[PDB]
Amino acid sequence: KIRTSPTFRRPKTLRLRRQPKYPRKSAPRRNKLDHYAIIKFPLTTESAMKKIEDNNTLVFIVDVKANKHQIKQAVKKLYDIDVAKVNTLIRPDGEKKAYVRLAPDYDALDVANKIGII
Amino acid sequence: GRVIRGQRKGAGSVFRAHVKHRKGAARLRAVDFAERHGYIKGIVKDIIHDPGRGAPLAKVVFRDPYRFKKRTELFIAAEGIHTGQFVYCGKKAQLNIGNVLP
Amino acid sequence: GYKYIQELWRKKQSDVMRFLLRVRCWQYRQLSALHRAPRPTRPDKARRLGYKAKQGYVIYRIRVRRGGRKRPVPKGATYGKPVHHGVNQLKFARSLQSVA
Amino acid sequence: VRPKVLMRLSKTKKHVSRAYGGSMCAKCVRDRIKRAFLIEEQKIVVKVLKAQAQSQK
Amino acid sequence: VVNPLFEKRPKNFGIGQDIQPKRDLTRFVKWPRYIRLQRQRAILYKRLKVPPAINQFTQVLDRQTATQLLKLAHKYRPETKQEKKQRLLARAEKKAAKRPPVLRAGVNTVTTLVENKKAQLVVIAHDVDPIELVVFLPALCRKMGVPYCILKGKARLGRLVHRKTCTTVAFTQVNSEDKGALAKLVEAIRTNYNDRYDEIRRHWGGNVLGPKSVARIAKLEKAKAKELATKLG
RNA sequence: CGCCGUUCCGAAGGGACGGGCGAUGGCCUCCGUUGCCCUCAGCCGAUCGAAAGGGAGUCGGGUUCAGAUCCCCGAAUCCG
RNA sequence: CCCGGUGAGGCGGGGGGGCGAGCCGGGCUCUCGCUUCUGGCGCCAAGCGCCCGGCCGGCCGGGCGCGACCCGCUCCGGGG
Ligand SMILES: [Mg+2]
Ligand SMILES: [Mg+2]
Ligand SMILES: [Mg+2]
Ligand SMILES: [Mg+2]
Repeated sequence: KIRTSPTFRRPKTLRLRRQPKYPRKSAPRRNKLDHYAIIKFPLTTESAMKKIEDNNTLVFIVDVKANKHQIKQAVKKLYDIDVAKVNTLIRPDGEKKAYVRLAPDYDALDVANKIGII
Repeated sequence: GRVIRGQRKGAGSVFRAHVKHRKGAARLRAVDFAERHGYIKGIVKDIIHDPGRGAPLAKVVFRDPYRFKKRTELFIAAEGIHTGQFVYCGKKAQLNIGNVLP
Repeated sequence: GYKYIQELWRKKQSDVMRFLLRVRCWQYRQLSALHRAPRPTRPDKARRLGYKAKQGYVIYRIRVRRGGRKRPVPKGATYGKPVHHGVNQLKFARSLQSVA
Repeated sequence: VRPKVLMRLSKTKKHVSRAYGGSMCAKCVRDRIKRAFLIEEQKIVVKVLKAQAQSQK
Repeated sequence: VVNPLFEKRPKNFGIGQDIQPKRDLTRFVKWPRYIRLQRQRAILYKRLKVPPAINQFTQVLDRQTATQLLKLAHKYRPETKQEKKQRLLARAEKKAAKRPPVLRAGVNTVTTLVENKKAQLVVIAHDVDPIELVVFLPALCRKMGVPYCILKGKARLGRLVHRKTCTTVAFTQVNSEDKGALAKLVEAIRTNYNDRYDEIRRHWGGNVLGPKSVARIAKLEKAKAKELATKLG
């Protein structure tokens, strides 16, 4: 095996994988960003009631650490309603308002009638 | 008394050179086997004006005798150099203008 | 045996020990400033200073620059009474061995 | 177009169909094919005139 | 039958003619620091004037005497870890219903029995890392009249015992049958180490310049020898 | 305490195609996976530094008491 | 110990090849070892030798040496 290049580069050795003899923490920490903690309450303001009535949307005060993906997949769990799109914004109050726009056939005004806000 | 202006030059931070728009250190080609026992031929790609320097620089372009690659080098341009000219370097190089030899 | 290496390491002005201490010092001058040694260079002096050849005992070799302690102050200007104008010829109160 | 727009266009919109197409002008293409054939030709002439000298001498 | 297509295409590896081939450069490599360090400490051990006390470790046992030596030093190896237990068991059932002569290992024991004159032959490893551990043993053997010999390799001296490395080994006693081989070795050893101790204590090693710089002097000397060889007529 | 230093006293690449061996999941056909060698590999220095530098890709109309190239409608567009 | 350079890339001897001074096909002094008309291309092997591996001397597919002289103790130099 001749040295073709004048640069001795470090040879690559073998690298094993962690086979621990005991897990550090005993139990996996439960997911504290539950489908319920991710949606606190709705809004009943005529700035969102015109969205419900006209734009066929809903306005939730979601957790601030929530993605539009977690929101979509958690309204499709708490309310079983397919979602058109989600538009979030953090208020000066600090909470994250979220405008969820329902699929064409699903009626916001008629799922807010169900869940209580009307 | 205040550190005089002459003394304030050794620290720097104001008196450093303005090496922003400069094209690189104008240095000769390193010595290799070719340059040590024969001659190596390169061409002159261009002659540029380096800022903050009265002389012009010349991009001389050889080809690596060991790899497949075209090496660039920044010489200082002797007078009479033109573009597309051939510059030879090494021990067996002939003796004309721009022809670095021992 | 150990008293042979002991009485040998006292003739540092001899030929063999001035060759050994010099090839050692040359090789040490090429390594890092603080590096772990594989085994005690002086096994006798190490026993005398408490080194049992068992697991857990480690030997680090370390080099330190000789000379006094120049005072860390501006150019000259140690603002004070002429008593404390000394910077150059000062000495440190802890040995270079304690600094190692 | 801008550099990052080139991922949109098709290869025919980016090169002309010729040797060294869209990376060298035609004049300097022909004026390089010429110099190539001519230099290799003179290298052949000199190769001949080498053993022509070695034959007598 | 030859095919007129398979042309022969030779390359010209002249200056500037064609790219040099993937040659061998194990000489010009930039090595790691530890490699270059030990490679030029082996050179400092050729440039520096080595005192005879350290130089007396290069004159070592040959390759033919070594074989027979380890042949005799294989019948007297210490017991293993398992043989120690199986001897505690055979001693147990011995109680229910002499120590053989063996080798002897370690400097602290070899020196302490060379002073007691108990040894009959001492083998010393030629490459002890800090040489101070065996710098004195040569002279203590010569002084006590004990037949010592230097063997090449403390990693082959360390296979006699069942450890990684050993430093010295001592034959105190041997069985009847092997006393003849021991007397056929002690002769060829004492005539090679103890007899010539005067000329071993005087022989400085090292002090030899590198060939690149001894040829630059042998050339100049050659020019000035062929000067008087050619100017006389 | 730390400071100097940014390619300088360094074994500084954990990557890729192909091949051989080995395992795996399924139209176990044929691709994909990861384990081991073989082959190949330059670089130039971790990282940070611009809401005015570089930087693919959205426009019209409607709408609020306060938001619109962001919401509604209608037309597009980039990247994967 | 210091300095400069480089992806520490052909260093020192020895051998092998050609030109000229010479003695009468054989030993020495020498030197060279392949690039100067042009703004082109130039790697990732041709070739010869040796072996092996599957299907039927014939298809298929691998490896080793030469090509690309041998031997060496500092990477080369410059200081010291
Ligand atoms: Mg671990
Ligand atoms: Mg710093
Ligand atoms: Mg950044
Ligand atoms: Mg910007």
